[PDB]
Amino acid sequence: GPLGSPAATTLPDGAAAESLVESSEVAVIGFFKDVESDSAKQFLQAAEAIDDIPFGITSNSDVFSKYQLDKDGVVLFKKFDEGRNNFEGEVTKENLLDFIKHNQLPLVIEFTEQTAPKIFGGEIKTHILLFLPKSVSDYDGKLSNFKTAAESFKGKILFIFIDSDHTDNQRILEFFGLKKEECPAVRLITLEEEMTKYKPESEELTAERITEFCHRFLEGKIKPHLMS
Repeated sequence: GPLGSPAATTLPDGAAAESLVESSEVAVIGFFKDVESDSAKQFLQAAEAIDDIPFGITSNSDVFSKYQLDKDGVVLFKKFDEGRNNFEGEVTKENLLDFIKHNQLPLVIEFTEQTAPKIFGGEIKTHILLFLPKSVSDYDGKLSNFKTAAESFKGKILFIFIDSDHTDNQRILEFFGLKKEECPAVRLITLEEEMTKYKPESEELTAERITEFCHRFLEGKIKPHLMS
């Protein structure tokens, strides 16, 4: 019965490393000298618990040199964005699963049929939504600005963008109770103790608008919900 293989892929060389990657858009590798330690085992049980993103491991000296390292440590590989995210230090199955799932996705994500489910999850997090009309033409510019702002608040909030989709996004508009007056705007969403949405108001500048919203929130401001 040709079937059944470890969720974690260990490559004693770079060549084997790239192989596992090509077999998966995004993958995370961990450097462990003595996998015999209870830590290493915990990391394994975790990688298996979640098959969302394949995990790999390495302990060869040749590998560390390639990445300019001389000590253990795990790092996540991604197509875009950072590409590599070295874990702080604490090796935990639960804490690792979160970092992986939270790092498995880009700093920003466009609203789409696939994004709908990807959002429902996250597990209590703060993310802002930006409504963009066409999006085309300003992709490079907007992206460059988004990344900058995202990196500044990386690990605290994720900036998402929504495509006007005046056609397929019809249902979405209904939920927000918006019609004809369906013009560009910025909306922020929070997650922790409840599911509350934030609607825009004043008109400033692209980044200044989004960055201004976050600041207000972290400034210990009041809850949005509606207008008083």
